[PDB]
Amino acid sequence: HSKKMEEGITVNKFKPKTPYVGRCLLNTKITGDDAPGETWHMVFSHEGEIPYREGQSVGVIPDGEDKNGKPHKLRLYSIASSALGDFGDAKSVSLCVKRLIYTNDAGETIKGVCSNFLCDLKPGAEVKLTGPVGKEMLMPKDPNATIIMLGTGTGIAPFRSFLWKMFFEKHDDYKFNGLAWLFLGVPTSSSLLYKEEFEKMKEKAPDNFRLDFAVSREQTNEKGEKMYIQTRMAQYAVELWEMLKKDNTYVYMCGLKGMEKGIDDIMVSLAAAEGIDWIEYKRQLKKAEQWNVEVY
Ligand SMILES: Cc1cc2nc3c(=O)[nH]c(=O)nc-3n(C[C@H](O)[C@H](O)[C@H](O)COP(=O)(O)OP(=O)(O)OC[C@H]3O[C@@H](n4cnc5c(N)ncnc54)[C@H](O)[C@@H]3O)c2cc1C
Ligand SMILES: Nc1ncnc2c1ncn2[C@@H]1O[C@H](COP(=O)(O)O)[C@@H](O)[C@H]1OP(=O)(O)O
Repeated sequence: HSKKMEEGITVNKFKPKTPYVGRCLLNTKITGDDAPGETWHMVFSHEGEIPYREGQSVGVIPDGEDKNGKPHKLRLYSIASSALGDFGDAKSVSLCVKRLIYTNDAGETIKGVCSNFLCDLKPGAEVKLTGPVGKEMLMPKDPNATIIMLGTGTGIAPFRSFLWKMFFEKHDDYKFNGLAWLFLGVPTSSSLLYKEEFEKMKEKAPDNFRLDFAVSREQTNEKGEKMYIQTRMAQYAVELWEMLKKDNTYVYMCGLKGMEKGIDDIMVSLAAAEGIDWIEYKRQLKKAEQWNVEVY
């Protein structure tokens, strides 16, 4: 029945009342000092106890108590590593995390709880994890699919997961031969997450992988508009629209809630030109498992 790799997935092997306790192996800042905000890539040991698949998330329970002396609520993070992991042994899990800093009502600076807990982690520290969680972002079973990936910021995470599996790994029962097209919206060049990895992939499979960046604060279109992901998509409108009409095309979107509207804004217009109501067409795609969304 499913078009996605849903068979034999694990879900919530570990729960908040009984998390798995893993350890921090590495924690590196992957954005430049220039960047507006910090994003870190961190890898934890799970010794094979968390049997996740590409596209799933884990929950993290930050250490400490809430204001009622209870344990903090879990926060969800998409896994940024493939099932084998960054070390190829299936015993680690990686996260891509933005440090959340804001000012409250009184002008006071407030640090987000889990994000600052995670970005401050030192190798050797323990971390409580739950999950795995999710079925929405699982990859398509079809190894010849056209997979379009639209992410903003940390929303690159699940796509890194997919792409490692597709392009950096050898699998007995899976060999990707379709077309993968990643669009990634970030603010600055010092914020182009995992670009070096994607450039290696592109070199390996030039015919199977397309890559486009939308560097919001550095790029403008012709009208001098800010290069958001939707802005960059428009430049390929005809192409993308054609792709959307095929049954073997799967769209995945991950990142800021905001991107979702912007993209709908472009599609409404593209479709209307062909006499199609985007709202119904999108509903049909969602039902056919071709339009997959995880924004937050
Ligand atoms: C499915 C899923 C996957 C996700 N994947 C990831 C991922 O891979 N990487 C990642 O970094 N995050 C991801 N997130 C977000 C993550 O779950 C946390 O929400 C994020 O790290 C912030 O949590 P925190 O505990 O640091 O902040 P909290 O202490 O929970 O602070 C959050 C609160 O900050 C406030 N806030 C935020 N900005 C402002 C502002 N400008 N002004 C006033 N208040 C503000 C709001 O009250 C908000 O609810 C994901 C979320 C979901 C649901
Ligand atoms: N509504 C939106 N639609 C598309 N991209 C967005 C939207 N809001 C913010 N962005 C961009 O998403 C990226 C988020 O990455 P990061 O977490 O590193 O900041 C940035 O380039 C940010 O642009 P900007 O901040 O210049 O408005």
